[PDB]
Amino acid sequence: SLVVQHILRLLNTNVDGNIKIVYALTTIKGVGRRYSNLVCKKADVDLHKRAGELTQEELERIVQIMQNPTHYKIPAWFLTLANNVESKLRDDLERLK
Amino acid sequence: IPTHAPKYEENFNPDKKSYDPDRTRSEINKMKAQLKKERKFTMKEIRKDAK
Amino acid sequence: VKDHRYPGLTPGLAPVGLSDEEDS
Amino acid sequence: IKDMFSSAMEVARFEGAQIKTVSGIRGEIKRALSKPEGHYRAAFEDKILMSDIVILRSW
Amino acid sequence: THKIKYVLLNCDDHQGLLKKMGRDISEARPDITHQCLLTLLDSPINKAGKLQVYIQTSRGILIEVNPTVRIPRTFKRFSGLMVQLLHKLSIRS
Amino acid sequence: AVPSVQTFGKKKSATAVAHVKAGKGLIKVNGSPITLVEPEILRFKVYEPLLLVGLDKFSNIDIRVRVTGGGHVSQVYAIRQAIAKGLVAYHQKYVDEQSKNELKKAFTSYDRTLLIADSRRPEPK
Amino acid sequence: NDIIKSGLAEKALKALILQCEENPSLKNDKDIHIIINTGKKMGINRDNIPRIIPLTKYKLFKPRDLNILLITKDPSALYRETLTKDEHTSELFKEIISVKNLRRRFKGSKLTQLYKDFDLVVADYRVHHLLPEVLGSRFYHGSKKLPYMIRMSKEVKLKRQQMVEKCDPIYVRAQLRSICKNTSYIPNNDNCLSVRVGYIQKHSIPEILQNIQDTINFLTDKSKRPQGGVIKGGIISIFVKTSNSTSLPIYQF
Amino acid sequence: RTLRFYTSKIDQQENKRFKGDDDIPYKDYYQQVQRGKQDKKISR
RNA sequence: UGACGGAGCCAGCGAGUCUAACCUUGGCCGAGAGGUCUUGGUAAAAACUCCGUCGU
Repeated sequence: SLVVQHILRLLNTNVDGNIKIVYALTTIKGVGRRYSNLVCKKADVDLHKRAGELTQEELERIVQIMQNPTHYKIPAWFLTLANNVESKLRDDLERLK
Repeated sequence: IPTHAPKYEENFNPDKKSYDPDRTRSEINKMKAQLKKERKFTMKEIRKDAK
Repeated sequence: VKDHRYPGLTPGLAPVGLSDEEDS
Repeated sequence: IKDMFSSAMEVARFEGAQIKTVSGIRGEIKRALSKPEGHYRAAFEDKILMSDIVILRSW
Repeated sequence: THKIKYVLLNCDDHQGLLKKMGRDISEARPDITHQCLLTLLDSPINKAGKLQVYIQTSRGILIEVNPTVRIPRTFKRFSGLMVQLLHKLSIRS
Repeated sequence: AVPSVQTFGKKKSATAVAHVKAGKGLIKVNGSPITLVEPEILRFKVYEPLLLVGLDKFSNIDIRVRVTGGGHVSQVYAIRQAIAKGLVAYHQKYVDEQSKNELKKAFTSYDRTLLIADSRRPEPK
Repeated sequence: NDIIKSGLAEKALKALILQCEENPSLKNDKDIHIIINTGKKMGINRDNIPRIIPLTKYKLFKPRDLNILLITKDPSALYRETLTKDEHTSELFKEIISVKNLRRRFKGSKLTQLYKDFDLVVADYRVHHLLPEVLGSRFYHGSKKLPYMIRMSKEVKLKRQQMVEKCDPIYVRAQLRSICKNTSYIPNNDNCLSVRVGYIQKHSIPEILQNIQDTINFLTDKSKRPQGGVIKGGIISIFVKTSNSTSLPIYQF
Repeated sequence: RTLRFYTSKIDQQENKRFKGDDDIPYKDYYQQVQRGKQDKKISR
């Protein structure tokens, strides 16, 4: 009878727990699908996990990766005239007349 | 039910052009229209004179 | 290393050394 | 054609004008092109080459 | 609507003008339409989300009134909104 | 010489040339088996002759179809028309005329376009 | 090593770096180039194939620093799959594209966008000669983004035999590391030559001077032919400049 | 943290929209080289 | 009745020794005219079918 086994804040961004970790972190500005995938791989967090399931240490590691990319060797690539014109047109108009 | 208020401009004049948040944006948009009108008129006049 | 089809290969092919192969 | 005029306004003044090439192929200034300024369309009695130079005679 | 600025034609405010358009001033009353919308939208049934209102203008214009709207209570502000609605063809929150 | 016949099917710009000869039941379109014809959704369309008269008749012949021009649908219709016409012509030339009549009757009963070209020539009004 | 010892080289680099800071028009200039006046015509027709000059002492760049575009033979399924899976090359390339897809997807103004996004372009040697038609003029004048030839695998071609198609990720990564760290040059049938030697705000003046001497030694050494030893008959003069700054002399014969 | 923080939220929640008859809201070496290059051109 | 990527695959017109950019940084040669190289910026079959991902 005894068996013992929604929202998170990362980089000042709210991420839904129901979304997968990679596509949940994509919502963060400056984080793409490929970049989120690489960060998850570096963090050794299984990509199949939902954002809610993540443990505290895994979130801390992800924050460390994201804030400090170069230390973990993340690739770098991831990281008035109109008045003159109108006056000229007016002058041309006067010259025409 | 949630209750929202309608957004409308008092003394609305559809012929009058829409109010713009940025004065510089309106002023340049005011003037690009003037340049286009003047350019089209003079081009019509020079063509007719040439003909 | 030469390829008859593309004579351009033998000039301007990146030199490879032991340091390059070794992982960072 | 290009380099004959500086702006489309000038071309409109010369629209319909008679022009020719060095080879002697006669043509006409049909219309001024919107982009870039000064470029214009012309029609010639026969196909011209890129090496040819078009001339407008004026006094 | 008609320009004098554009004003919602009213039976009392604009009598001489409506005479010029030739329409009889007996049937120039948008306040009645204002009156019904107030009691309909403020009725508890609307607060229960079981009521939506449509308006068929005499000219033949059909207007959809979202249940969420909060029309102005004063008639003057009500008139200012309709001239916006007929010309812009929509009103946003 | 090996007995052989040639026929054409046409649909808009698509033209198919079918060569039908004595053989062992080898149907190919553009050098590949008929089962690989695309689009798959219309594949049974090009199967329609083979099924309507039965695969037994084809067991003694080889058919080679080459298709050029037009789009997918018109190419499919050209292929089926060419196959039907080729089978009928081969049975005419190198088999009894009774079977020719049965083949023509079956094809015309199912879909006359298998034999006669479907040409939507303009008609002013 | 006389060039490094000569003080003329140091002062010019100090003047060049300083005036780039001062002059707004040179604000976008980041690379340092040396202009070499060979005494005699080289006699080599410009093949647009970069020639790598090994810089022993210092490394100009690492692969992780630059946007790298890889252009592969059609089909790219084997190369894309193998490179993207292998850990060494999983994150090495910004984009992997085939010749046919590159021609179809990118045309006209899109070619300009491709030019800006990528810092380095590399391509299979088999498809290199096709790129000038595809990439357009912008890539192939100036030599800033000129594609580099790389070999996917160590397999070789033998006449009357078919090459086995394989992708060796460690070999590709090794080549790219060499390309980035080592500078490159393109022969032309005229005296003038331009070679990148340094990057402003990354390389100190002593490092750039060493790179120049490495460039001079490799280009003058007859033993390094055909890649090196192209500068026959000595060097009349050498200058230094950025893309938009003028030639400041550092050596004159 | 403290209980009192929860009490404030609980009281705030009860207190926590137009209602009734409310109306809508109203309203130098480099310079030397450059000169030297030019001086050659004019001299020629 | 989406976006991204990959794969497969189907036309008919059309062939004048004629088809085609701009603005810069500098080396060398040349009496000049100009020639060559170097350099940065700007401008410039599809539908269809199958597969994989996200998700309204």
